[PDB]
Amino acid sequence: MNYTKFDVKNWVRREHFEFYRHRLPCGFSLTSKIDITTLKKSLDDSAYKFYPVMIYLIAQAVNQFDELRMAIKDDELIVWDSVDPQFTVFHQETETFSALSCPYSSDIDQFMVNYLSVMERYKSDTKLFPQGVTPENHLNISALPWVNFDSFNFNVANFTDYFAPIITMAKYQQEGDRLLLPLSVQVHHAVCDGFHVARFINRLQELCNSKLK
Amino acid sequence: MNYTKFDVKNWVRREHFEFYRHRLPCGFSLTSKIDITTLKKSLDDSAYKFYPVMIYLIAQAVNQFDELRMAIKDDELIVWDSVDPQFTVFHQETETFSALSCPYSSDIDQFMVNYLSVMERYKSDTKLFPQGVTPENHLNISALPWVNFDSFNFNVANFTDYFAPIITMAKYQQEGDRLLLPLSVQVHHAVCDGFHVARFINRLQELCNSKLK
Amino acid sequence: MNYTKFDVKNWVRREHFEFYRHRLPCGFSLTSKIDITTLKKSLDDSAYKFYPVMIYLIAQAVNQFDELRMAIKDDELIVWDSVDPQFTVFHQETETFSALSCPYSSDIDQFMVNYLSVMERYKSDTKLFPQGVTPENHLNISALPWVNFDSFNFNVANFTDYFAPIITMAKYQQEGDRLLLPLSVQVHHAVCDGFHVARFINRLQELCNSKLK
Ligand SMILES: O=C(N[C@H](CO)[C@H](O)c1ccc([N+](=O)[O-])cc1)C(Cl)Cl
Ligand SMILES: O=C(N[C@H](CO)[C@H](O)c1ccc([N+](=O)[O-])cc1)C(Cl)Cl
Ligand SMILES: O=C(N[C@H](CO)[C@H](O)c1ccc([N+](=O)[O-])cc1)C(Cl)Cl
Ligand SMILES: [Co+2]
Ligand SMILES: [Co+2]
Ligand SMILES: [Co+2]
Ligand SMILES: [Co+2]
Ligand SMILES: [Co+2]
Ligand SMILES: [Co+2]
Repeated sequence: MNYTKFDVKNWVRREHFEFYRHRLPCGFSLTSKIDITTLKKSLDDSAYKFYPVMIYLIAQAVNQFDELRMAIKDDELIVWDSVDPQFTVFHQETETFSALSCPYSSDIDQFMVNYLSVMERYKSDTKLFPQGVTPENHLNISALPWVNFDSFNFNVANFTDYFAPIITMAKYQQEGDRLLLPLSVQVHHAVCDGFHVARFINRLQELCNSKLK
Repeated sequence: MNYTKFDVKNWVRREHFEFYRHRLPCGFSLTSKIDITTLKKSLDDSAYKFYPVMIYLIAQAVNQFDELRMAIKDDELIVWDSVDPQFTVFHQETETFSALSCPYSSDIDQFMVNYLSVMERYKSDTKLFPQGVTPENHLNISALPWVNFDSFNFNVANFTDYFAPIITMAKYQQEGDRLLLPLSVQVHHAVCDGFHVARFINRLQELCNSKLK
Repeated sequence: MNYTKFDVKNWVRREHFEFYRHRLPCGFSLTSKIDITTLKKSLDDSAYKFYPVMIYLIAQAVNQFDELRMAIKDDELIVWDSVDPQFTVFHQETETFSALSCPYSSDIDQFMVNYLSVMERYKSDTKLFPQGVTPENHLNISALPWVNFDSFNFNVANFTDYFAPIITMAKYQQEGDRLLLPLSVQVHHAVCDGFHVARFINRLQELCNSKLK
């Protein structure tokens, strides 16, 4: 299979996992600003577009840390070998959105081909899920390109055992010499502590500051 | 009546509405900064005060978009022809607040008269709801003038079917050449997507940048 | 005992207390930036370290306002004479955290001795609660020193009657001439209004701007 059953009995976080899963169930969200000044220049020197690149980079960073790819399957804790991005697409015509997913690839060029191909095929489909069921091994990404925000939070009436991270980006803005992008990350505390979120964000910032290929 | 039953069967969002109402019930909040540099000058050239003007402008913008005036009445989805602001008033003497409402009017001067008249009559009343029941066709506005914030979120134990937007403003602050006001908007995802919130905020920013009358 | 039963029948907030406790149960969070430019200089001129000092100052400010030290005990509303900080400690070795508490003292030097002594004794203990049960009269403080944030919120599946404030700080950052620290405060609306939170934050800012001793 594409997942491994995680060894909960010998995990250093086993007490935290039961505590935040069942004793005091909770998740948290944080919004931080990533510096995309360097990424903007890399983009300027290429034919890639902003949204797909951010999807790629967020998926790449998630795909590096196990704690962001956990799930309960058959009542057991597993880690997906890899997760694919599920992202939102806006339809100008109806002013509604759809969620699509495409296979992740560590090759940026192959990722771009997967993306354009899904986009090609469902750009006109207004169902909420044009592809049908969401793949179990997913991460959620969404964008609000029309407004800048300093904070974002989802208030969900039930999030029991749902461990996939939720990432939302706003419109970026010029903050003196820098171009900053607000990014909100929302996770379940059973699998992620503040350290793990900070580590994901720091790694995404480094990827934004590195060559695309 | 002062509302119309909305046509859910032919709505482009009908799948989203059932999905966020019953399958995955959720709302979200976002905080963004509005530039009130121009409004401050308009205020300086007038006798209007800041709080009542912001109430007016927020109500005016809500009153322009249907998705911000939805409600369930008799198990059906309706749109109010118009909504009146319900806002908080602080009592210095007891250090407690009350919530009041007054009729909205597209005439700023008539709005100011409605406001001062409600204020006149209940400035000393410390009940939480001095007027008695809140009008069904309302929007909630509150202000925290004592502190600036970058984020605000309400954690509500039950928000089933409550679709009126919740707007909270903080103390404004000087951010170089500009005067910025933090404004938090919290909505139910069954009736509002990120696009609709961004559109409300963009429209409020334009109103702040326009003549009062 | 170390608490007093509060007089609910004659409280100016009695209607608000029942309303937010049982009619519309809710809490809120806000994140604001404290200016720690002066505190940094006081720290520079001393041997105290940042984390313990912030713990001290947050506890000192909480200990001044009754509404931040409320609890339900034996079905009655009480006010603790004083509360002790419960704070998080990160273990680099396992990349996990523990929560510890130590007695509050209005003498900064005695507080530092209590802190170092608890730290000495449990620095290697990876249990979530090395000391065993959390003291009932507590406040929660946590820190995310690895990342700066503009917002933070806990999404808790059940917060019935839990009135102790939750305070989270991020990594501080230089914002022109100032050093700012993001601080998130999350409270239950039955005991705290926006005014009370703003008053706590304003008082903490003054303490940060004053001599340590
Ligand atoms: O609602 C969805 N996505 C939103 C898009 O803004 C977000 O990414 C999200 C995902 C899961 C979620 N949850 O599970 O509570 C809430 C929001 C997909 Cl399920 Cl369609
Ligand atoms: O509590 C109220 N208002 C607060 C004021 O800060 C806010 O505007 C609000 C409104 C509704 C709400 N809700 O329905 O969950 C929560 C907060 C009115 Cl009901 Cl009194
Ligand atoms: O979880 C805890 N603390 C976190 C630390 O980030 C936070 O301070 C907190 C405290 C209580 C809480 N609650 O009661 O819902 C949630 C988070 C202590 Cl119970 Cl271990
Ligand atoms: Co259990
Ligand atoms: Co791998
Ligand atoms: Co249904
Ligand atoms: Co109209
Ligand atoms: Co009751
Ligand atoms: Co005292």
